[PDB]
Amino acid sequence: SEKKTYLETQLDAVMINDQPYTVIFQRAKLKMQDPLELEVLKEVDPCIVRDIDVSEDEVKVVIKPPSSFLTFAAIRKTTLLSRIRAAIHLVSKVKHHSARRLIFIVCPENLMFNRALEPFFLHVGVKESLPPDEWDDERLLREVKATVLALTEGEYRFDEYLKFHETLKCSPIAKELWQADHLDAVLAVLEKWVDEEEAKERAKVHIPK
Ligand SMILES: [Cl-]
Ligand code: NA
Repeated sequence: SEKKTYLETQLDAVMINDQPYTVIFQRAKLKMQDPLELEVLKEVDPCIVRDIDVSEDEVKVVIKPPSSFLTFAAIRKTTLLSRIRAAIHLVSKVKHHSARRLIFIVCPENLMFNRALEPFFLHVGVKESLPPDEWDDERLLREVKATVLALTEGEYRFDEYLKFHETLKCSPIAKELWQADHLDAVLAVLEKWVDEEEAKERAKVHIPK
């Protein structure tokens, strides 16, 4: 019937709407003490508006990106070269922790893109308050690898790359990406890839010869 998505499962929350994005958490299940801890969510990024309602039993976040932002599946339709550049910007955005209590969960359902293929997150956690509510660099690294493979290689869904990559049809650069030790080595693998792919696209505007 209705399976919960990776986001839903990791947040233990319900996506009740996608127009506009709306996430519903049970207050009883949160580490949140003072609802004021969630005010930081008003200050994630100037493009995407987030309205927060802390009621006696639930916390509701309503997330409204600009109407001209592109979904993950829209970027998946662009050129390989373009998708790898997008993936580089993603890895560059999450490479570090926030100093302002914000914690990032990376998956295709949680991302939208601006006109310059800059990624933005929809839902963001708050340390010790709202899931994801703790750092876990390993979890973030795996999500990023799966999300980047889903965007670039794109021969499987995010969940399948995430969950199952040791059992599926691994490609050479993909293999390099899973292999990578940390986000910087993910970024190095991508950089050699975008160079390779840029040389290929350029060859298409010269006629040898
Ligand atoms: Cl050229
Ligand atoms: Na750590």
